[PDB]
Amino acid sequence: VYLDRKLLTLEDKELGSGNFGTVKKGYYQMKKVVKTVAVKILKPALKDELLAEANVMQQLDNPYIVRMIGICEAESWMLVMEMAELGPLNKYLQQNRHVKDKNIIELVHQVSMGMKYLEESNFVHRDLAARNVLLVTQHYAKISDFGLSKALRADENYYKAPVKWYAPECINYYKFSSKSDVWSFGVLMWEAFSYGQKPYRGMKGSEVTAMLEKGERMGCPAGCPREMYDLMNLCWTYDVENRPGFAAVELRLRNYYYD
Ligand SMILES: Cc1nn(-c2ccnc(Nc3ccc4c(c3)c(Cl)c(C)n4C)n2)cc1CN1CC(O)C1
Repeated sequence: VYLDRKLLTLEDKELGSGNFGTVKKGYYQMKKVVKTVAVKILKPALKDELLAEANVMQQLDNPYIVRMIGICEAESWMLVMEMAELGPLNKYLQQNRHVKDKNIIELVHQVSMGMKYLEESNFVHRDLAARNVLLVTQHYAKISDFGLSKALRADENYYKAPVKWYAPECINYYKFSSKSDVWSFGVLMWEAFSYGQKPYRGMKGSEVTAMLEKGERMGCPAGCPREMYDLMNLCWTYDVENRPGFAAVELRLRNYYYD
């Protein structure tokens, strides 16, 4: 959990940047072989979110969730994770048109299995999007970025407190469930089959909220398998209670994939 800083080496250069700061390729020395890692460096509000983020990742063990090596307190605080070489799913699918829909069907199904696991563990992601999926190989996808994630209380199915990936009940009533993540996964799927395209192009959050309360949804992407588009619309059920959970979505994706 707490790593030695002399057994970790970084690059000078980063991979990307947000508000938290930089993400960097690095090399952690293990019992005897080195392992290639992605390290989230921090440029005490922000410090506390990181230790929370690592806390979520600590309790999660699934092949489709990014794996955490540990935390390193040195210089700046550092979250050290298993490296997923190909990186984000959107910038990739942007830069790789040739990727056949069967590949994308496989890739988003791995996510749904990942999210199914998360639902069963009663954790809410609250940030599920193409950008926050990473690729180990072209046929191995993992869910990343648990910075906004929450462990649900044993006695409730929602946390009470990015608008384009958010379920309507998240906007109006501030409630975040696995069902609201199912909505996000809907948008994630749209992005995937649109090859990394931004959802609701050139619309402000309130225009998106307007459209949805009219019972309108995003149009089917160019060349998207038809059954997969029906799934996006079911994922985007306005009513929380008739919207499917992740087991239900994972089932369809599996069934249609071997078809
Ligand atoms: C919390 C976190 N973990 N993590 C990460 C973990 C394991 N491997 C990798 N490998 C990896 C590999 C390549 C990457 C990137 C990341 C990024 Cl970021 C970019 C822009 N490229 C090109 N990255 C990346 C993040 C932050 N980003 C929010 C999403 O856009 C990803």
